[PDB]
Order: sequence, then C-alpha cells, then structure tokens
Amino acid sequence: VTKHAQIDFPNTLLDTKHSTVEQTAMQYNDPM
Amino acid sequence: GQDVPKRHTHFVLESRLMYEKSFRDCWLHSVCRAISQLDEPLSKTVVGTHQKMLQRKVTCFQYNQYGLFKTPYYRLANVDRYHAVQGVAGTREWVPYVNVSYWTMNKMVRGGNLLVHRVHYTGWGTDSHLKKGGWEHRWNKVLQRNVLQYSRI
Amino acid sequence: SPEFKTFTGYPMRDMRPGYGQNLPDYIMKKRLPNNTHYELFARRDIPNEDNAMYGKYLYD
Amino acid sequence: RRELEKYMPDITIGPKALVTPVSLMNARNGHRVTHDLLHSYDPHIG
Amino acid sequence: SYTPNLTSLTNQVNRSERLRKWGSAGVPPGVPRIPRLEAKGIAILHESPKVILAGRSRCNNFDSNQYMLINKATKRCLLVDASDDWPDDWAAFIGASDLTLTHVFLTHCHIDNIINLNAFLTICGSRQKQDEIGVMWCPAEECWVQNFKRSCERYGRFEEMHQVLPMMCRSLYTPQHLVDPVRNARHLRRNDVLLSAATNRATSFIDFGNGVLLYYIFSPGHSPGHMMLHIPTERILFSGDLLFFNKVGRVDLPWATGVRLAESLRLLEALPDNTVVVPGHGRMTTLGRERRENKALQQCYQRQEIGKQEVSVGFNEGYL
Amino acid sequence: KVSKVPTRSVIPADALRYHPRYSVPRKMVLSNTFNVVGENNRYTSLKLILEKLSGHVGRRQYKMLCNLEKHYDKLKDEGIDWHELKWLSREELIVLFDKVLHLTRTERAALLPAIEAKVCGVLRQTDSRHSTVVCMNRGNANHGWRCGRNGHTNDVYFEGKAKANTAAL
Amino acid sequence: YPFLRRPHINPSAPYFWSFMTAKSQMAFLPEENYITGDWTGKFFVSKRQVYTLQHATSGAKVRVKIFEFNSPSRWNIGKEMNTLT
Amino acid sequence: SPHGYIRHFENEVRDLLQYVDGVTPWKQAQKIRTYWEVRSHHPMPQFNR
Amino acid sequence: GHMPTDVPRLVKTGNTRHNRLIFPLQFPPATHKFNRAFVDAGYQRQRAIT
RNA sequence: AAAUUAUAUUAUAUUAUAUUUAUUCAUAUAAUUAAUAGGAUAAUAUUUGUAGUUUUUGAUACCAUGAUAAGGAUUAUAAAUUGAAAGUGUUAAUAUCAUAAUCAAAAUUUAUUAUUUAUAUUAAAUAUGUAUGUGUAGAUAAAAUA
Ligand SMILES: [Zn+2]
Ligand SMILES: [Zn+2]
Ligand SMILES: [Zn+2]
Repeated sequence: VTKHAQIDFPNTLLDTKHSTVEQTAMQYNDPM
Repeated sequence: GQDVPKRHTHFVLESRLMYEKSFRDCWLHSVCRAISQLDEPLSKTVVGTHQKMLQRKVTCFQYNQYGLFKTPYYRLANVDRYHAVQGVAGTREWVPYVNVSYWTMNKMVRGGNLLVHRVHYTGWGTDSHLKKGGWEHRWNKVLQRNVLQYSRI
Repeated sequence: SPEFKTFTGYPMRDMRPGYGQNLPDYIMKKRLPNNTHYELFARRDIPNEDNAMYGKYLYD
Repeated sequence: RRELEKYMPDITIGPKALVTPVSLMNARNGHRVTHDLLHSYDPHIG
Repeated sequence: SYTPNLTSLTNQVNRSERLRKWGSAGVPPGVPRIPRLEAKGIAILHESPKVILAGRSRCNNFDSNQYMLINKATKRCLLVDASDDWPDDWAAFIGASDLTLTHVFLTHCHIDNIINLNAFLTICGSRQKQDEIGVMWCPAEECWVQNFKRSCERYGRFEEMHQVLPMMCRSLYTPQHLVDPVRNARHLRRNDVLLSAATNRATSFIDFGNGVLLYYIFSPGHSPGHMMLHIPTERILFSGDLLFFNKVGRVDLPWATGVRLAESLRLLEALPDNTVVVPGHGRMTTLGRERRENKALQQCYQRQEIGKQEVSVGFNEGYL
Repeated sequence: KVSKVPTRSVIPADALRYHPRYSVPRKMVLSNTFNVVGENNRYTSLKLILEKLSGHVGRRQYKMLCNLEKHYDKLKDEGIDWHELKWLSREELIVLFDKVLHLTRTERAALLPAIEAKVCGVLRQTDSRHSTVVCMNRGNANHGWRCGRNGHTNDVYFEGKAKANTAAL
Repeated sequence: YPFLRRPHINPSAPYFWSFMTAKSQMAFLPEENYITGDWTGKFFVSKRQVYTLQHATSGAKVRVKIFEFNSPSRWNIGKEMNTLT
Repeated sequence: SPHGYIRHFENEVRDLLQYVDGVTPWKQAQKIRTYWEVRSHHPMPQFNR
Repeated sequence: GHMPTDVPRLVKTGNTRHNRLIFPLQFPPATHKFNRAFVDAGYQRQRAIT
C-alpha cells in the first residue's frame, strides 16, 4: 500500500496550461 | 529480463517432447490403424479367420499402449518460443517460417535481427506463382518440387 | 488443363469427397513425419539458442 | 477397478506389449518403450 | 573497467565475477546510442519574461537529461550537461529559433555528461557557419577528462573513443603552440572559461544577459569538481548529479568521497523551498520536498545531530 | 520558506545501518526445504552458530583458535538440537560436555557465551535465498528460549515457516 | 480462423447412428471402453466411451466429467456419451 | 533404414506383426467387439438413412 | 497458530510502502436443521430445496 | 445562389414468440522446479545414478510522450510520349504512471440445474384501427433547392 502525496490547495479547477516547473512546484506543495 | 520466464520454457520443452513422441509413435500407430481398420484381405496367405484374429490382436496391441501419441499435429503447432502470447495457425496472428507470433515477429522486425524485405501490403510480393494463383498455387508448387518431380521406384 | 491459371501437369488433388484419415489406403500412401520440417522444429525452436549449441555447465 | 471391470472389459497384455523389439528401433526413431515419458538408453541421463 | 595486469589475469575470482555478472558471455554489454525510433522531441519546460528553459528527458541510455536556457532579450542559448544521443534536433531547434549558442555549461565530466560534446560543438558550429561555442567547466574534472577513453572502452562507445576533447585543446589559460612560420580551428580556443572552486554569492556568476545571473556552486562528492547552476530570480537549481528525486548521487565511483557529498548537501540549506531543483537524471523536484521526503538528507542531518564528526552519505546504486 | 529536515532526538543504532539505496532491504522467503521441520532441517541453526564461533571475529578478523565445528557431527548423531541444548540443565551439560562431546576447557569457554545468552536458533530471512543469519537475541523461558520477538514463538525453527510439530520430531 | 480447427469442440431420428458417431460399424470400440493396463481406478471416464449392454446390465458406477448415470436403459446402447447428455 | 512411406517398410511390418502375434493372447483379443455387435442389443438397431 | 486480532500489522517493504496484514475472523455457521448434514464433499447436490 | 466538394452500389438487423448450439460467464481443478558427460575403420585409461545442495523463476511506477482537426505557396504557352505530375511552411483542444522490492487475469488447461449476444429452428391471424434505426458488412466503374 502506497499513500499518495497531498497538497493544501485543491487540484480541482487548476489549469493544465502551466509550465512544467510550475506544475512541478505546485504538486510538491511548494508553489512559486 | 532475462529471456522468458521458466514456465514458458517448460511449456516449449513439453511441446518439443510432444513432437518427439509424435516421431516415436506415428509409424506404429499408422500401421496398427491400417491393419485393424481394413476389411479387404491382407494377402493370399492370410485370409478368413486368420485375418480377423490378426486384426483383433493388433487392436488389443494398439489399445494396450499407454501414452501412444495419436494427437494430430495442428492442435499444438502454434507455440511461440520467445514470448508467451498464443497465436492461431491459419490467421495473421502467426507466421510459419520463423514460427513466432505476430507480436514477436514485429519485435524482431523492429529490432533488426531478421533480414526481411518489406513489400506493399496489398500486393503479392515477388513470387510469380504467388502473383499467379495465390497461396494454393504456391502450396501446389511446393508439393510439385518435393514429391511429384520424382519418378517413384 | 493448360487453359487454367493453376496449371501443373500432375494432379495435385484427387477428386474424392471425404478422403480422410480413417481410410487405410490414405494411411498407407501418406508421407511419414520422420525427418520432415517437424524434426527441425522440434530440435531447433528452443527459447534460448545457446542451450542448442552446447551445455551451459560445459561452456562455463 | 474391481467395480470398473464389470461394464468395461480388461485387455491387459502386460509390459511386454510396451517394449518393441530391437529390429523396430529405426522405424520408431530409435526407441523401444511406448511410455508416456521418453526413454533414453544412455547411462548418463539414466 | 581497469587495466588487465598479471595479477588480474591469474585471478580466478575475476573470472567468477565475470561469470556471475554477465552469464556465459563474460563481457559487459555497453551503453548503446538511442536509435531514431523511441526518441521523443524537445519540450519547453519553463517560460518566463526573462528566460526559457527547454529540455529533453532520457536522451541517453544512461537516462540523463538535456537542458538549454534561452535569454529572451539577447537571443543567446546555453546548454547544460551536453549529452544527447541526437544533437540534430537541438541544432535545428536553435536554427529555427534564430538563436546563438555561445557557451556550454558542464557540471562534471563523467561519460553521462560529455559523451556527445564534440558532436554538439561540431554540428552547432557548422550551423553557425551558415565566434565559436565555448565550454565552461571545472579543472578538477581534468582527472575525469583523461579517463574519457577508458569510460568509452567499458560502455561500448567506440566511435567516441578517438576524439580529442575540446576541454583538452589549448585555451587562453595554456601556453600557445609555436607553429612553423609558413590553422586556428583547433590550435587555440579563445572562448573557454575555467570555473573556480571558490564560489560565493557575490561574484561567482555568469552574466547571461538582461540582468539574469547564473551562480555556479562548487559541490563535490560525486566528482572532484561539480558545479551546480543556481538562478535565484527564476528559482531554478540545476543540480546535475548532486540531488535527484528521493535520492542523491553515487559515491562508489573513483574520486568520490561521501563526506564531500555530505558537505555539498549541507551547503544547500539556505535556498527557499520553492526552488525547483532540476537534476541531471530523472524527474525534477523542489528543494522543500527533498527537505521533507528524502532519506539521504534525513540520514545526513541525523548523523550530524547525534555527533558524527565525519558524516559520510552517498548512494552505491543509482545514476552515474 | 525553508523547511527543516525531520530528525529525531533519540534514535536506535539499528537505524544507522547502511543500504545502497537508503531504503528497506528485500526479505526473501526461505527455500522449500524448510517447510517441514525434520532431521535434515533441525541442526542447520546449530551448524551456523558453531561456524561463527570458530571463524574470524571483528573488524580486525581475529581468528578463533578453538574449532567447534568438529563437535557438530557428534551433536547431531545423538539427536540433540540447538534448541534442545538450551533445555538441558547444568548437570546435563557436564554429562554432555565431558562424556559425549569431550569438550576441552578452552572449547568449553568459547561455546559457553552461546549457551549463557540462550541464543534463539531461528534462521532470519535475508536478501538472498540461502540465509546464514541466526537471530542473536537472548531467549526467554516462557517462549521456549526463542526470544519471543518477530514471530519466534516457542516452536518456530525458521522465520516464515511453520512450527516444530513435536509429535513428529 | 481455419475450418473446423477449434481446439474446444442433438436429437435426430434419421441420422441417429451417423451424427457424432463413427462412420463405419465394422470398426471396434474406442480405447476408453477397454482397460489398458494396471489401473488404480479412474474418477471419471471419457466422453467417447460407447454405452454397451454391460453398462445398463451390471451398473456399478458411471461417472462422466459432473454426470451420474443411475437410470439404466437399452435405448442408450451403441452410442457414445456425447449425445446421451 | 527405410525412410518415408510405409510401403518402404517391408521387414518392419513383418517383425511388428510377428511381435504382436507373439505377445498378445487370444483370450484377451476375444473381448474387443465391433460397433454393430454392441448395437445389436439396441431394440431398434437397423434402419435406412 | 494465528491469534485473532483486530489491529493490522504493518510491515515496511520500502520507503512510502508498507504491508497491511489483518485477517477477517471467520464466524461459525448457523446450527439450524437445514445447515446440518450439508453435502460439502459432493458439490453437485440434487436434494430438493423446500 | 454559381463552382460542386458529394464516394456511390446493393443487402441485412432485433422476445414473431418459444427451442438446440461457437464464444462469454458460474461452480468443481489438475499441473510444480534445478547440471555436464565424446563409443567401428583412431598406437592400448572399462567410466560414468559421478562430481549439486540453504539451487533460479522477486522492484508495474504519476517525467517533460504522442495522436486529432484546421488553414499556405510553386510548375504547366508542348499535340510529342506507354505515360504532361510532383516536391516544400503555421495555430487551437485532448493527452503524458518506466531507477522501483514479488507472487499464476484469459501464466494457464478441463467440467456442471445456471447469464448472454449470435446459430439454425420456429407459427397463427383480414370484425374494426394500425406499426419505417443507429449500425454491422464486401469490392469499389452514377452526381447541382444552396
Ligand atoms: Zn556523474
Ligand atoms: Zn549524471
Ligand atoms: Zn529471535
């Protein structure tokens, strides 16, 4: 069993047109 | 890795042993079937009750062989050796010369191991007999090369 | 017939419906599968070719 | 087997019918025994 | 691997290891070139008002990545860790973007970083023909430059063996050739800079243009000279081989010390958590996620807290 | 923001161990010979303990002079086990050492730390299929000198396998 | 798929003895209707054993792979176990 | 050694028939019945197709 | 020899992975007259369902 | 309201309404391990259940892939030839699980009142009123309500 990583802000209604390092910083709970 | 899991190696080796048992048993089973299922007399020497007694005795000999390979060849002639995908002989899921599936043939085409020439997918390749009559004509041409060119003796 | 497309001067098939395996005269005149292509398939189609050229213990 | 032998008759020649003679070796690709497993005649496998 | 002397040839444990590792072959299969099939295109990773980061992941069978920084004002591009099995997509990208390639940054001179370097310089200079491309590197990697051929021996890279590396040619830091009085494509490379190990936050930078500064950081442990790039205005840390996703670099290679790697991880604690760390291999992460979820940094700081004077951390199985 | 690295104030020394991936190592299950406790399976824990007590010891590889491996054959010919050796009393050990084993005074001195601690002869699982790891924890009399930890409960000869089944052996 | 080469292989009055049965009556019963050698007993018999007179006469046990034939009759005599089920 | 068809095996057919007649008793070979010998016990054994 | 428990055992098989080992604690069936003498060894019952 | 992009060709379909079957599904299962070994026409080794036991089948993840649609320009000044046909550029939406600790779905085979879709069976009925699909298919040789 692997526990998925969690962020504070919801991922619903987030734009997928962001850059790759912006989504990278966004998903690891440390946004730019 | 590494090549293929060992259960598939066991399966291919059991297929090879079934082929070897076919080579072991086919002549004996064919002679027993051709004696036991004949109604005409075998010879001038053996007729009447001797022929029926000999047919019953060879039927008793044929039924007493535990493990005699009477299985036809086309039932397990679709076994692949590199991968575990099972194809069907007669369809496009199997190639007959290198004896692998369509998936394994595509991987060995894309890997560069074979020396195969690509031709247009709606033509008949290059073989004049294949362009002439199709698969049946090349089938008959392989028959004519293998058997019918020899005057039997 | 020479005016057909698949013309080969030997009769490739006998005109007999139901010339099957149960008939003993078919069994008598059939080719046995001893040293046909099946023997090459039985002794060559191995999942690793190196187990067909030697024993692995001997090479190591 | 004792209740199976009523409706099904027994034809048991014995193990002699499973071992063909030496003169029929090359007709049977070198073999003599008609077992379900193959039988090699060398002592190294045996 | 190493040179086959008399002791290595009369050893039975050597033949036992070469049987255990590689089976009946005994020779290691090399690291081949990626073919034209199963090769992806160049992705634009980041777009900013200052710079543009364009990269390609898994460009080698070493599973390394290739990145290029583009200055939006000066139209100057900068490759970091130039190792791509196909540097023809990059030259076409530079020519179709109307860019000028002026320098190539090198973190360290392992074979997963400088394998296609002469191919990069030759193809990009040939496109510039229709000032040459400089190389930025640390001189400690000189000891890894001389073993570029031996590393090309063991990993099967035979066509890149007989190639004089551009870092070995005569720069402005070297004496000049005294040619006969009766040429300069290979005799002198004026565009070459040697980075110093005394890296500070004041003057250890490269003026990329438009007020963008790239601070190179000296961080050994995976190599004797290992230079990260840090862009504080863009929060981008090209780590190279020091830090990856949930793992750090190897120490089980020559000239690699675990306590140097531990000091290199300890000199990274003053950066903010939203700094996107960009490794030479694998997927990119952030420094805060590596402070929270990386076990090598946890072991390093735990050994530092319990009182180890020589904290030694490092991987033994991973990326070269 | 600068996140601190999560450490601990009190950490056991087992967590200071090295892994090349800094991860948990693989624990492969033992081979199929250890599925049933038999006479071939009984004395493999006794063999490895006498093997370690005679080999080299420490970082400087100090060779143990007394060879306790010569007494392994006479111990298994009597049918006594390593777990059965811990059940013997003090008077039953003087009879076993002097009469049967003929253990000398220095060979008795190298074997007694293994009997004083009552080492549990349970083969631990390891990254390989062939395991040479015996649990060196001190056993307790309530759990049959098996130390009662990680599932070694009063009949467990091997980690990951069944109990002793003393009605058979 | 080829013709009648599937590896996984009905009442009729004028085609009773000729549908899923042997072509000739001169041929003998198959191998499962006789005992080959030394047997410890079979759990089930094959589907190609011909129901004979002694199946309905003796009636010890008929186990077909399951199927239990406990209603003996003479309308099954001369026919294999395929059409009887 | 003969090869191919069964017509080329003259001595092998003779040796096989001699061996089959040698090992097999007649009291075993009596029990094997044909299809019509079993079908004779049916109440309606014979009709035209 | 397993003891019945309701707390899972967590066996860490790696970083961010573990293994949850708990067992569902089987209950005995009802003792009414229809469950008694059930033909479990047969698996092909033909007794009529009232 | 023009230029024609348009393929076009013909056939079929259902609980009429019940029955048998090819696959699907249910519930009963069998199958298990590892390694070599040279023999006639050869100047002399008698030899092979022997050297193997704690043997191998054990890392399915959140990387930056790639497919879809759309718009551009160049060449015919010849009546000869079997044959006047070929190369080169930009935007939207969708999408991206390969450096990690396992294990038999349909790895995979076989069978039973039972679940389907198909397989062929398969019929009465003029007292009144009556019963229009999407698709599935084979080779491809008509054309102007916008
Ligand atoms: Zn490196
Ligand atoms: Zn690297
Ligand atoms: Zn223990």
